[PDB]
Amino acid sequence: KKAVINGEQIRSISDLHQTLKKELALPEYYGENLDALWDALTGWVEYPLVLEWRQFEQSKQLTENGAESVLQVFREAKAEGADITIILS
Amino acid sequence: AQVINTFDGVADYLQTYHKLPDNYITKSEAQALGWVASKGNLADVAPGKSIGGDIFSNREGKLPGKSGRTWREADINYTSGFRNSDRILYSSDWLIYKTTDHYQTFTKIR
Repeated sequence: KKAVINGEQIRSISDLHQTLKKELALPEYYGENLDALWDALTGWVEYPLVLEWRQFEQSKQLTENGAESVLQVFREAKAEGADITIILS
Repeated sequence: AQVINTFDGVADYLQTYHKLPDNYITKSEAQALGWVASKGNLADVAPGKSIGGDIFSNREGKLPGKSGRTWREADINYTSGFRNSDRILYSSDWLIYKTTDHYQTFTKIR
């Protein structure tokens, strides 16, 4: 259900991975990388999922524009049929 | 049931027969049968099956990419309930690799 990613406090790409983990109640074994988020999203996570990412361009600069590729994985997951609503605030 | 689910078991079958064991269905095929992942119910809707056969996109580029080569993946050591962190990764030209840490490192095993 409703998870809020504030792209101001996302220091690095690892920061992000820890937030996604506690926010989407990801596996304790979670590998904190994109292959791992893909598997958690297509094979672990409860649906419906609605993801609010506030402040995305800040997020991008801070994360050396690597936030975009984890945004891409949620889009791909959604194109495969996952019940994910993305709200780019 | 007919199960082959270990790293050596599945690796040797992929090398020999160029096909995954029959106890593997893809996420999609499983979702159709009633698998909803957060309930951890693969065994009720598809007893004896594991998740395997799906394309692996190799998103962190940790595995040897080359043009024409697709990668795919499958669960290893699964029986019942919630999925674990062990996976085998196989290519179209049969390179085989494995991960036990939910894709952080990968070991070539064949």
